[PDB]
Amino acid sequence: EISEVQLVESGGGLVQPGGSLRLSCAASGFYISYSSIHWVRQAPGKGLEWVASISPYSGSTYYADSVKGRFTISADTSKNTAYLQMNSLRAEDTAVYYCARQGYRRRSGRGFDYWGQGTLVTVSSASTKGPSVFPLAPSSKSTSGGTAALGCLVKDYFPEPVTVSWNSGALTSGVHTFPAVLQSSGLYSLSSVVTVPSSSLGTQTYICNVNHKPSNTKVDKKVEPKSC
Amino acid sequence: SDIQMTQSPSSLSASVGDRVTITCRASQSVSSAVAWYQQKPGKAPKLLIYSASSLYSGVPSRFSGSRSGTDFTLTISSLQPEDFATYYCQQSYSFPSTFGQGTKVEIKRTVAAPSVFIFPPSDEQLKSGTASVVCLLNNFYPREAKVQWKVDNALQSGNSQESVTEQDSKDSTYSLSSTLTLSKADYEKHKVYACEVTHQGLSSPVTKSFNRGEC
RNA sequence: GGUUGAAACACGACCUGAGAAA
Repeated sequence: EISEVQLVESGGGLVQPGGSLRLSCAASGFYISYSSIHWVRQAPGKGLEWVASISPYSGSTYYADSVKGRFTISADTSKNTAYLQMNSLRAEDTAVYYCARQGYRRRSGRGFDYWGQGTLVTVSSASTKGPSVFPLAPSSKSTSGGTAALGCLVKDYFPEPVTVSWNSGALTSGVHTFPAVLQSSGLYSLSSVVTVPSSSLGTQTYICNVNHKPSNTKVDKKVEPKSC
Repeated sequence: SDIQMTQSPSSLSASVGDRVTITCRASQSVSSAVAWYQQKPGKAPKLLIYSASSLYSGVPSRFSGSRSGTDFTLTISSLQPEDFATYYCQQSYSFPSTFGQGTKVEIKRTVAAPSVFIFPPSDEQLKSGTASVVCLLNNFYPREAKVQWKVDNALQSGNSQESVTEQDSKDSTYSLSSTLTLSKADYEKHKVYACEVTHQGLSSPVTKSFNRGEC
């Protein structure tokens, strides 16, 4: 097989203020002992902020002032995994956290050449809530730009994220899944829509597949024209 | 006094095939220890350039970087439609590492008028006491658009929210949703619900409407 | 400042130069 460089993160999620969390960054395709590993985070609507790093051979560690004394970076070479242990969490620590490999000096200088997928840490006292899913019904009488449109409204969920597919992933053309919006209740909502041929309504079935892992919610909703 | 990286412009909009440049000035010397990244929203950044002017293996050759003193430049020689992203510079001359504030790159294209659809709330949702009315504006350009809600011909205020997709990776368009939230009691009190859309692709504003309970 | 040891420190080899905290 081809060996691919990969960083797989885990351990993020919802945590109460003042609480603790440990993030993991499991590496494959290279031995972490011989690389510097970094953590970088991105708060909602903000840029990238460097958080911490650990050096090869020495295991020397470095921290941003914003986390010094509260966060600890480490590496277990016997598991090829790096960690970010976070204590005394504040709302300001809410962010997507990424682990990154600093590349090999002669090939990449100090650039970070591979990154984990990100894990979302939400510092809040609010409770997990699964969404309700409602149809956005289409009509052969409601055509614009040469198509009909239908969709699913995903409402009152917490924390992020939710994902939506259509017909178990078989329908992707014309699908638009909008970014989540925070409502005044403190819960999120989003819609997912698709444009389809008007001739197809009644000949074709459209099911939206909604996933909200924090609540273990998996919901399929059939969307059909109303009998009217 | 941490080293600051000052990026410019804050955003830019350029057409496919255009030459685009983005700059980043370090507040003091960082030697050549500057990297450039491309980031799609909510995704990991991708390394483009390292040590100010070296192209990371596998990155397309339209990307390049250069240094003049404390000023660093990223150039895209011929913009491609998937190149929309926020681009960041980073210094790793000393700890702590610092990043520029990002430059948002949008793909400029011709005007495209939106297709408009209105959706009444479902009977299922009404049973729980709230009504959501949805207006969809599909596959339009540029991003700027106005959505006005009217209930029995009365302009609505303060009770709607909008969300927009990122640009289509093939033809560079956006889509937009506007959701009007009403109590069930307020929804049942009125008959005509309308979404009015103004956008430079449309000669005249487009209104989509329905009558509550009337199919 | 640059090359280089899987290597910013620690543990090593070098180049430019009066000196790489230049």
